Amino acid sequence: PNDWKTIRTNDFKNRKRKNEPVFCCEDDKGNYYTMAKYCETFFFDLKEN
RNA sequence: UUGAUGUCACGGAACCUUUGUUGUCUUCGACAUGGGUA
Repeated sequence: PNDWKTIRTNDFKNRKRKNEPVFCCEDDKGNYYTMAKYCETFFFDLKEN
């Protein structure tokens, strides 16, 4: 995909437990892309003291 | 812009002295990546 925001989960590394999502993909050349990230980080409770 | 019976100024070489020098093998292997799980 051209947009990183449009990348969605396509598979699971451990299909038994429905965990560890993986987005398998391929490009024009002989390259295979495996992603093991599906959650970002949310910062909260900012401290000014 | 001179002064007058007296100007060798063609009477005088910008001349003389200082090294772009010194130092460097066109060489070559370990990663890259950030979480995910609970």
